[PDB]
Amino acid sequence: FNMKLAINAKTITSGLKYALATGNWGSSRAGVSQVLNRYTYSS
Amino acid sequence: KPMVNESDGVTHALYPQEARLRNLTYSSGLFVDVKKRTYELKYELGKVFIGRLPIMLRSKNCYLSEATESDLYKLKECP
Amino acid sequence: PNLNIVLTCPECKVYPPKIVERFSEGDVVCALCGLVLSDKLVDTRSEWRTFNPLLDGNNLSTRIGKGETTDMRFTKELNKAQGKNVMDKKDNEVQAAFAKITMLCDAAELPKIVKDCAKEAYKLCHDEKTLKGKSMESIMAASILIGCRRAEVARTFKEIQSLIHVKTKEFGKTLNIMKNILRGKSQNLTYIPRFCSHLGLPMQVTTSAEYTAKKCKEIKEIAGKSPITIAVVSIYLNILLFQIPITAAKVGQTLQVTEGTIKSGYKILYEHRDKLVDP
Amino acid sequence: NTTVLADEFIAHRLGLIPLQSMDIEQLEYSRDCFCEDHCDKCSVVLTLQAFGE
Amino acid sequence: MIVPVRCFSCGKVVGDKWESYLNLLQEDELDEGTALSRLGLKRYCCRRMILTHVDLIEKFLRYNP
Amino acid sequence: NEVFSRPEWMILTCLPVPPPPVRPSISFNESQRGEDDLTFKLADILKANISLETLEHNGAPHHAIEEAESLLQFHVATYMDNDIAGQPQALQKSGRPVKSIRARLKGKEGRI
Amino acid sequence: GQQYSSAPLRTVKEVQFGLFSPEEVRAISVAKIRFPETMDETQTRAKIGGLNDPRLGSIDRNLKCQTCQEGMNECPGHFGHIDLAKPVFHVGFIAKIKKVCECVCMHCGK
Amino acid sequence: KKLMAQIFFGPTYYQRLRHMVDDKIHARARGPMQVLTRQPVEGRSRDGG
Amino acid sequence: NQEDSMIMNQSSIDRGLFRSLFFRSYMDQEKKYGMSITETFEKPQRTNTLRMKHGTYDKLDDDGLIAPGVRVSGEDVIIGKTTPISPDEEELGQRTAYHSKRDASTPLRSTENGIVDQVLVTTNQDGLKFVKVRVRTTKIPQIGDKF
Amino acid sequence: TLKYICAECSSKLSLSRTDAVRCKDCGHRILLKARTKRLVQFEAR
Amino acid sequence: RNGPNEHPGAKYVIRDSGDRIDLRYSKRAGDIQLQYGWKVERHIMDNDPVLFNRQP
Ligand SMILES: [Zn+2]
Ligand SMILES: [Zn+2]
Ligand SMILES: [Zn+2]
Ligand SMILES: [Zn+2]
Ligand SMILES: [Zn+2]
Ligand SMILES: [Zn+2]
Repeated sequence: FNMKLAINAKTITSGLKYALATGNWGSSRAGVSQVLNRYTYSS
Repeated sequence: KPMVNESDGVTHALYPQEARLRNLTYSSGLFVDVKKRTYELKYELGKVFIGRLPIMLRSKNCYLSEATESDLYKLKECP
Repeated sequence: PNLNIVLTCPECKVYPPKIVERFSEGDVVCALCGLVLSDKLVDTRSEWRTFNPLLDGNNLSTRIGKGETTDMRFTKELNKAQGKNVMDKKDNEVQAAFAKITMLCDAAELPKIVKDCAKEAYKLCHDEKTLKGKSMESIMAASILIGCRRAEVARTFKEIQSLIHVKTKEFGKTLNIMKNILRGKSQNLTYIPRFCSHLGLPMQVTTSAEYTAKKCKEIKEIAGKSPITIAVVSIYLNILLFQIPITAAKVGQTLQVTEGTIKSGYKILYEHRDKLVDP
Repeated sequence: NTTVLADEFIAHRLGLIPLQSMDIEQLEYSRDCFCEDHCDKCSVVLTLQAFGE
Repeated sequence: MIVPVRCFSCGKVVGDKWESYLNLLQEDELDEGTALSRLGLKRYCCRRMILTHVDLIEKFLRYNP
Repeated sequence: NEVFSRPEWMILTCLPVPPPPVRPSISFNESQRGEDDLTFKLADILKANISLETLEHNGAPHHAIEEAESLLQFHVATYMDNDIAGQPQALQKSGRPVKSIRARLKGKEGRI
Repeated sequence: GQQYSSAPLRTVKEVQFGLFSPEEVRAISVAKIRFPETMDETQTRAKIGGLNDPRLGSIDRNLKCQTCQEGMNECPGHFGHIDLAKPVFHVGFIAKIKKVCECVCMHCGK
Repeated sequence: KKLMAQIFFGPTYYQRLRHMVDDKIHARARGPMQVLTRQPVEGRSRDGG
Repeated sequence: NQEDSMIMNQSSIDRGLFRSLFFRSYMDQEKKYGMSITETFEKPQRTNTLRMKHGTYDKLDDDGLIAPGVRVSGEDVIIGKTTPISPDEEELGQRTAYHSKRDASTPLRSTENGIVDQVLVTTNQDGLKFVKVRVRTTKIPQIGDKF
Repeated sequence: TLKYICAECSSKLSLSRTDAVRCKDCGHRILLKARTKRLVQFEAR
Repeated sequence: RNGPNEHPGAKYVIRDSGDRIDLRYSKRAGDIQLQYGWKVERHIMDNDPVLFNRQP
């Protein structure tokens, strides 16, 4: 019984990092994450 | 409080600025307590990493949610 | 028959092809003589912009699943069946070791690079009557240390051994024979940063430890026979150079060496500190 | 240039710095200088030594 | 940023008025209309420029270089 | 029309294979040489050809016999229409669907 | 310009559609494609008998397209065929197949 | 001369915009074709047609 | 003026009216496949490298790079990258002399120009070195521009 | 050996090849390209 | 001779032999002797007709 094999950390970190990186949200949804728009302050 | 595992192996705090230019990810890790146990059946005979969580900037978990305006310059982050 | 084309000027025939390439308008022109040779030069760059064959080689297959216009039966048949065509390939034992090291290189955070080499070498041999089993593990243990030992990173055997129990001996041969495998299929400092990396130290003690480690090896004091020992005593004596709290009691329980060699390492280095004064 | 300004942004404004120009006719034009592109006949050369001390 | 050298339309003297402009304010507790006036800017295309400059560079200088 | 249109031929017997130009090899840095969804949909169907071959060459479990045929007849359908109603959307390695041939012609930005 | 050719030039006037006698599909096809392994397993040019073999149309402007010669800009592609152990429905016709059978006796076939 | 009618006149805040011309100009005479239909490629940065 | 156009003081332009900066940045990284394939930042040459871009390199340093502040126009190769070529593998014509290495360098946009601003060097997340170049150019208002 | 700089000490490292990505007087971790002492003629047109 | 560069110039001279020359990268050959039948890609000049559209 070893712990590090027992829990694959990537399961979460890879999940979010991806699901941020594209608004794909599962699929089942998109258009939720964008690059920020740094044109001018008000933008 | 957010950091990076560099390839060599070293780990260290990371500042939002360096994240942008190292194409890094502004995350902080997670830790939970594990109670591994046994029963034999009616009777019973540390801290664990579970992932990296990106953090909204200017949140309590971000270094900046306190930092001074002057230091923001030393942090190279527009106030 | 070689079914080739050599590109060549018809109005020069002067030489092996001395031309230039007009991508942005799609032609090759006889650089010397001025005549176009070919035309409609297709995109060779925007081609890839859209999107393990060094390992997997030539075979093809796919990852697939259930749809929106579907029911759980077709989900279930393509769950069971897309397990039925994996026995055509031993590559279950090819793919899974990947998936094994895939899980594993992750679990100890290893970068993409260590994995790929530690994958790549796993393609290299993957088997021999010489290996003949060998636990399918101590090989994979060795299958990564080689990649690490090749990814410019270096780990002790105790280390991956304290990632995977392998009893280290059949492994040690397995690694030995694995090395001699790639020998035919054709550096103790690296640890020090990560060592102090957990020790929360600053680089000077590390750097100083390097020249200490540098000086000890060259002169005499063949130093260590398992010289990660002397890598450590370097740390400790280089924090014996410092006033900062690094009790060998802390060092041993955190670098995993009984402080006896720390004393002894430092001992010959309490004698060899004299010629260990660069600053 | 250490400064925070983009170079020509300086060099731009270095354009618009009025200069003494009484004896301007005793200076002839750049184009009309056979000189090696400037000389005491055609132009004036200024330089600068600014330091953040 | 820095106090444009002379105005887009008129072109009268600004790369001097700038800090003179200021001392007026702090020291003289002095209104703008009065200020630019005793700065000698009687037209107003100029009475645009300095009135609505933004001296940003006093931000960049904060940064360590 | 017996000369051109035979109900005999309404059911696919031998498949032609459109040579590379239809389904070209996208070919980058000596390594980054990808291929089109069609490429796979041959190989898979090539595989689903040869497996169900042997299952009928060797052996006859006589219900799995049905299976690779339902399977084969499934792929060739997808290969010719990925968006089919009341079926799985047979996806690609990348998770996204397969650019089946009909999709090359579907609508705005089809060939036509 | 494209390389000369002597076949007299004409322009289409009729287009007759229709389906293949599978016989024809073989009758033309220069290739029987066999091994899903795509290109030369030794990671050189191309896998013969396989999913793009040099008997078919050729690539990289450096191949020559075994049958019809060099020019990528001239090889119009040459067809492979594959034979099917089990006959398979052609999707596009199922509605008419289901339409068909109702018109025919399933025993006579008339 | 005088202008036989009188003009509106003042300052007014103006914004500039990304859409500079030098980003919007291009012309193509036998550029590079596609891979697939050997048609002129698309894309302005790419010498599109 | 007509149809929403405008007449601009050609003079005021000369006083920086509406002028603006513009900052393109460029990206690259050298990545390996079995390390037997190894991308490498360096200066490539028409003496030993194959498939080499038509513009100039000589603004390239020996480390495959360019000092900031150097002027560049379009079609000036910015970062010198090179990729392993196997002799036996390809045989594209001219290979019989080089057998060294392939070019996959990233030039400046053929259409843009200006002054290198800011060259940095880091390893990526996963230890592979990778370089960003920032381009600066000034933008005066011209006839087309949208106001 | 080529003069590069770090964004935490601003010291002309002026190092060469085969060296760990680091700087002096601060463990800092990024470096720049340090513009050329070669002149650059100007068209200030 | 004006080359591809000054405006009233040309880029491509076509030989009747299905044969095309770029006028730059042939300046080494300099001035050629043209002939009838040969085609020439001048730049557009005045009073050519051109077709001129705004989508949609
Ligand atoms: Zn020639
Ligand atoms: Zn002169
Ligand atoms: Zn004014
Ligand atoms: Zn062909
Ligand atoms: Zn009947
Ligand atoms: Zn520093």
